[PDB]
Amino acid sequence: CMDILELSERLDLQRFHSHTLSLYRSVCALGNNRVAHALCSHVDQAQLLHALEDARLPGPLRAGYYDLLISIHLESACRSRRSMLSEYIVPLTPETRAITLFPPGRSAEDGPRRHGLPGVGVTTSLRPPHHFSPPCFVVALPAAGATEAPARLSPAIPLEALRDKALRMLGEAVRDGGQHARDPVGGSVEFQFVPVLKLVSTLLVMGVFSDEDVKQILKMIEPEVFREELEEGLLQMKLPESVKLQMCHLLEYFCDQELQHRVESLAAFAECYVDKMQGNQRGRYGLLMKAFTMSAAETARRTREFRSPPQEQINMLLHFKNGADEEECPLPEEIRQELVNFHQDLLAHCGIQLEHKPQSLQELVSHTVVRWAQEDFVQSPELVRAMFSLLHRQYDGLGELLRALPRAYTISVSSVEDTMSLLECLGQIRSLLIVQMGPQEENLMIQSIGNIMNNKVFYQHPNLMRALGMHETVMEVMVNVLGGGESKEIRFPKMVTSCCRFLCYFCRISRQNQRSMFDHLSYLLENSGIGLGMQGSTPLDVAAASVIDNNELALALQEQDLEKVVSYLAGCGLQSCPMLLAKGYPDIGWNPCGGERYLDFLRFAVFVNGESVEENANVVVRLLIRKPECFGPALRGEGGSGLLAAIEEAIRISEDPARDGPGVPPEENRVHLGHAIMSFYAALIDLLGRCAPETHLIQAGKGEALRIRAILRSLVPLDDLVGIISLPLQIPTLGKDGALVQPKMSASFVPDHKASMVLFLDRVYGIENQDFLLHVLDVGFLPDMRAAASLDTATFSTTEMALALNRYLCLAVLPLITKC
Amino acid sequence: GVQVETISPGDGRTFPKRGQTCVVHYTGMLEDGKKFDSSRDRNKPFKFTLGKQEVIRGWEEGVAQMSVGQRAKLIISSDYAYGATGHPGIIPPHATLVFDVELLKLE
Amino acid sequence: VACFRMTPLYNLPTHRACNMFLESYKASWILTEDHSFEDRMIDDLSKAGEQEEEEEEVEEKKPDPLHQLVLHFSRTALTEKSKLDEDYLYMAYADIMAKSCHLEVEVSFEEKEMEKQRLLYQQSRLHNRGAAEMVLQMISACKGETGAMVSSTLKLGISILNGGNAEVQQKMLDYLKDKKEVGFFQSIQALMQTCSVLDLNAFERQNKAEGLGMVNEDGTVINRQNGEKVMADDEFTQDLFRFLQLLCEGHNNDFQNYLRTQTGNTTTINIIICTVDYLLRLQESISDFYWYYSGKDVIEEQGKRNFSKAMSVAKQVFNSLTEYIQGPCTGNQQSLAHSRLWDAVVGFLHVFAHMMMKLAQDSSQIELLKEL
Amino acid sequence: RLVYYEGGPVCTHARSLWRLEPLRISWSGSHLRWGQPLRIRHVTTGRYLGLTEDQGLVVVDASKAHTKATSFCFRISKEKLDVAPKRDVEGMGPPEIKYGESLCFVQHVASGLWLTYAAPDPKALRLGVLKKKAMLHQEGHMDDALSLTRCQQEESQAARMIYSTAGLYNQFIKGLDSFSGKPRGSGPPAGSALPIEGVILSLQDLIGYFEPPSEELQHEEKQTKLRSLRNRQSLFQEEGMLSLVLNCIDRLNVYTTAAHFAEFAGEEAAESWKEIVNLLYELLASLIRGNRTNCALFSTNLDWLVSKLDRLEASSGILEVLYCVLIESPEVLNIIQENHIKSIISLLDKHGRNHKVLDVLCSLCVCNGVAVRSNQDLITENLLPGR
Repeated sequence: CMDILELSERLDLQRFHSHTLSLYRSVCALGNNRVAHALCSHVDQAQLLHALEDARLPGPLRAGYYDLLISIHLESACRSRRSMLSEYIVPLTPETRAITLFPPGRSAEDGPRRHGLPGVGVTTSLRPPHHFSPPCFVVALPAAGATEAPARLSPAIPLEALRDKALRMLGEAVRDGGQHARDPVGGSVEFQFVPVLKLVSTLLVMGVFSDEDVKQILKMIEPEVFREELEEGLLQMKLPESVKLQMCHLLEYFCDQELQHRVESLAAFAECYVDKMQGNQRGRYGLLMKAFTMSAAETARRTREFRSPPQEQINMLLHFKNGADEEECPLPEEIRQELVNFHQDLLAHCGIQLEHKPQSLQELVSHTVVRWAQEDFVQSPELVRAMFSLLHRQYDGLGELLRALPRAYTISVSSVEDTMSLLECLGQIRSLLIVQMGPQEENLMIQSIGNIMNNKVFYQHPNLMRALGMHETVMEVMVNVLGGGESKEIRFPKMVTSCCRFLCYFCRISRQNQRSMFDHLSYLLENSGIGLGMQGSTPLDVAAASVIDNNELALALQEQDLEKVVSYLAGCGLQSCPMLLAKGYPDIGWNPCGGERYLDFLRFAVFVNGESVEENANVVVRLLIRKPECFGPALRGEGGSGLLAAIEEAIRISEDPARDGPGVPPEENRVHLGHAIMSFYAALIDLLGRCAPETHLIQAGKGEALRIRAILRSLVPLDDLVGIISLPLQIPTLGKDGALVQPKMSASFVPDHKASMVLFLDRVYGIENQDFLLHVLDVGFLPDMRAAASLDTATFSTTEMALALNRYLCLAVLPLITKC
Repeated sequence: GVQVETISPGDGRTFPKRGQTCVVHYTGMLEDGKKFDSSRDRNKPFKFTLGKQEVIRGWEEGVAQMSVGQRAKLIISSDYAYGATGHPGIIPPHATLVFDVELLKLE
Repeated sequence: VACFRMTPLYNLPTHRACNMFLESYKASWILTEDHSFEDRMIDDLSKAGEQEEEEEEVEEKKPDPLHQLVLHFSRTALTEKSKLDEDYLYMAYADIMAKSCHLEVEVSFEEKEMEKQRLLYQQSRLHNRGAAEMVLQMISACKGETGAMVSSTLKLGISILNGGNAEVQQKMLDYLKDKKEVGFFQSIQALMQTCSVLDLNAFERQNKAEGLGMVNEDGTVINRQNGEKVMADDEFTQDLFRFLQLLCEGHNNDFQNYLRTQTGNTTTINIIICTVDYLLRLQESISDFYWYYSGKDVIEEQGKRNFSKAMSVAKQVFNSLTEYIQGPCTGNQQSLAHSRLWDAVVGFLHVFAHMMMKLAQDSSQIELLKEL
Repeated sequence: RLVYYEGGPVCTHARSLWRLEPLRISWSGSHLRWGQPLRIRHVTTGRYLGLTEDQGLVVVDASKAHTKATSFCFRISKEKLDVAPKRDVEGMGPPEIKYGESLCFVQHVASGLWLTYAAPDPKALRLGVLKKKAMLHQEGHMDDALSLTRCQQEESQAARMIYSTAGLYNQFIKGLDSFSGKPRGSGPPAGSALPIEGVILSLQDLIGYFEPPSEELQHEEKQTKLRSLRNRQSLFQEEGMLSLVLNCIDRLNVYTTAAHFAEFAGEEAAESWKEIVNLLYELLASLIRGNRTNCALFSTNLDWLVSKLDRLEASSGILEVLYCVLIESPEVLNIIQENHIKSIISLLDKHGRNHKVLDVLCSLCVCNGVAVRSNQDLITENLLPGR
């Protein structure tokens, strides 16, 4: 062994060891807390702190060890906190109530001219705490199975001592820079300053510094501007460009703190003001009710306000900025004046309301940035971007608050615990955005989604969820997993299914959630090209949920999305399923399963709330006829056998093995080709029937409606529908010494297939002739009704076929007979 | 396994009992002398409760054998240590461990 | 029923009331507040410092802060990339630069002259620091994709070209002829092709959506309050054609010829013919709208608004063509003569002939008739 | 050998580039005129568009490209105006045909047939391909006219370089295969002579050609140079020069050392074996460096690269190739395996403390701000605990 300080002259060893530190950082990078714990055994806390304080260390090794400390102990917590820091969930507590824009004083009417010290004082925005684990290597290893144990926490290091050492080191660096010695720590001013500033910025963002520490940091940055009640601050020290970049990071943190303070002050004021407004409105309503109809017109005039929704009531009560009379805005003047005064205070704080010394953070940042740009032609593009972002914020503080407010949200004290749990789960999900999906990551994602869906705040505050962007994060993770190596197959089907189920529930929760997910329909349809590998929820299911039973969104649907889905359906009708071919299924020449999925989406697109959407239905019908392969080989013009012949051939396929399955049941007894073909044709007939025009349009005699009905009748003959409706169904029977012989629903002709035929017959052809009604009753309906009645015994009443027959009758047949 | 060799004597009277919290200062080395863990580096004594299976079997038995105020060397075979699985990234598979353990106090 | 039911604001949870108040206050008090900082910021950034301190012997002096900002954005635009990432900083600073050029009883001749000189000075502040080249580079880098970035770039270009700025025209033409890059005109052509026209299907969908009456309260959810589906990008279309017009304003013969034929480039795009093609598309859309409304006795308010938007876009396109050919540019005249302009003119004549009669027969459409 | 109408990204590739060659030698660079006979040469393959009785419209070798088979002309219209005579002149002549604007019908002079597209291929939708076979027909179609588009000097130079380099390297591969399995013993190498000098010079020229731009350069011109380099890398890869380099490397790798090579090729040939293999690896690195499309090709044959890390003749070059691939392609990172990681660590063990191996491991750990936990864990498990 040698002294590590010999690496100042042993340059090859120095380079190799610095790259070794880089490799340590890489192996623990981006949230690998297990590897960080492992590295704690190779570079212990004593070594890290000694290297931090060592002044003889070569610059590369000094920077490497500072970065290694940050990577092992602080990087994950800093990243999670930084992700959380852009949102303002303000609980309505006494601490929030006490928050004011300007500190109590008398310097000026619009609050004292002097701001409070940035980053100092009470802040109530919700931020989940930091979680660390001791680095011990004598504990018993988790006996639990692999990937089932909880995610590892980052190794712990004493944060109080670390922050004290960081502050002392920054002070010493400032003093040395003032002294202008010829042997800077690390061999250069950059190597002396940049690591210390990186550590200080990391600790600041994690928020471990106390108020006194923040005051010391502010004094080091600028002794005079941040004087409370070295003679030269860091900002005037003639530093390199990288040091200036670290300074820009510090200033960015403090500007973010000022913006957060503004948001919290606005929320605190809003609580009191809405309280006052609600009390005043209650009093006004009481007085109006006590009034004994002085005038009916006046009473209706006044009561319209209470008839209006609360948001409109708020808008009306606040619409007095430019002045209004008591008739327009009932709000009293003594209450209007409070809002006017607060608006003046907010403008003054943002600087929008109006020496060679700055005297404020905004002025200091503006002056510093402009002075740097005037003094030098800055060469670092990152530095230039940082300076000009800071300058823009300083000049447009009000626009900054305007853009930040969409991410602000107030909650009651009772929801704080659940919101914190939800925030922790969302932090885990967000952390999963920067790592390739694996088994452990999939388990963590599924657990986080489950916890979020169990959280009650998820249901009560859909606006909060949308502001947090939970749906976008989940969708991004799902799409990453899907896109990664999509060619071979879909990996982590459980993860994809969990994400899709979560997104469907998100759509169902609220109508604004549905619109927000609808905005991403093209993205979902783009990524839904590959499916059926999950066997559960899919991005196509998410897309359907984003439009289901919403007339506004259905009308907002795009012809381009419709053509994309129709092209997917055409591809399915032309090509076989590679997954089935790999599993060993016979090659039938097309893909009924995917075809059925796309047909289901189209059905939800065209049918809304029990009525056909003409705009979507006409487009879909035109696309389908323009690509005839979407109808399947049976409805093919040149050599199509026909719908009835196709269904009969599918029944034969189902009866015959080696034509229905691989014939060399992990999931729903694999897939059966005969049932798949029947299901595809049933879905197509159902979609066409739902595309059929409405009776009122037909009576009005719209040419478009009549033409569409004629096209549908051309596509599907009536005799084929009657034949399919007449096809016999397998009925449970008792045999083999009382054994129950039951048909396999997932591999046979079922009443759900006849339900689609009945729907098409009712909507397109209709029943208007008594002879036809009697004929269809005699051939198709009565036998099925008799079978359902006969299955009403104690043995067969609850069988799958019996229940399916009951559903078929009650949803398709009996309503039709009632109508006729 | 576990073999205990005294380095400095304890009081010789008080020994850890089941359910008692032992506070220790330890340094861990592989059988070939490579150090992999040490509580003295973190400057914080390590506390564990006997009978809760919080530590490896070799530790559980050796510290029980030790006495308050005693310094000892524990040689722990693989089976009493992390064994075949090891501690990925720290301890190789089938590794004998050597620990220098001082039992500071019992609580 | 719903009207009979009371929904008072005072019978609301405090946190819900707070969120509603924050939304309303943002909408009505903060957003409406007007703060003009663009001129002050641009003046501060343009001012240099201590020129007397370094007295750089070389005439080439270091860029001042505004120059450095423009250079940074030019570097971003020139970086080799597949697509131009949306950049809020660039969009904000482009908006600030565009607003710095204001273009502000009969006004006196001295007042008008002073306004012109002030606008010229404000535009020189920018185009003496590479703003014209930055605008061209950003348009080229957009690679024909519509969005906020290209919208901001076009608005900045219009701001620095307003009034037919000959110096800016010369700088842009010199830069284009020096770089000899086909990306700029490829992007322009792609944007023009993506520009939209009147859509009767979208109009019918919007009508049905508006007619539909939701059940819940207006405050709770949207209440059919959605952006226009018919000619939603009309502002961008007008900006694009205004930029193209401003390139040729003042009978700039060199730019008029360049817009038709880029001699030095490997491939050329005829922007005159591209403009004619868009005009033909718009004319066909307007004819479809007229045929839709021909049977109806009166044109409703939404139809009137859509007609007005289409007519404004058509007016801008016609002005751009006039700017292309005036001076005259004989090459552009011949190109237009051989183009499909005549069919568009025939369709427009038919639409004018019938719409004039229809709108004259009624008095509530006087403004629409005047616009036509 | 067949000609197609294709509309994908092939419009920027080298296989769609043609050269117009008037039948005269003097003033062959003059303005092209309507009805002037000419040949149409495919630049990258060196074959001429022509008509063969057995197969119809094809591209034939220069040996078979006689005037009757390979003479075409451009016509303004399909009318029967060929009766009009045409006489050559000494000079550039009158400008007649314009790039882009002019619409030209291609007519085979000897037969009078028109260049058109064959009838739509059956089951075209099931194919999923828009490629249309071209043919020579008596009538043709109304949209047979073609538009002549200029190509950049860089593109044309790259196409010609591809033609020459493909010829040279195919000759080299054939030479190696000539004596692949025949030991000379004591005597002549027992094969065809190898173009050693030509291969060496060509490799050096191509390395200089693909040399990346210098860092001291200004941003704008550096970006232009980077764009040009990416385009040329893509052109060569699309024409398949990367596969040719890989084949040459395989044939040379079959031999373990220069003496083993000399046992089959002779001492004189073996004097350049190490130089040629090193140059080949350098060229491969230059071809793929900074190009995600080229680097992603190794996601299918990563073992081909990793298994060669321990070869002592070109260790630095092979490591550089691996470094480029791992820096650029996340797909390779996803398909990395424990045996690959162990091979790289074995490189560390057997070649010494080289920081480039550590850089390779870092690139394995992280790429484009996304971490690969499997790679991180494998490196940690197989590198650290040994100490």
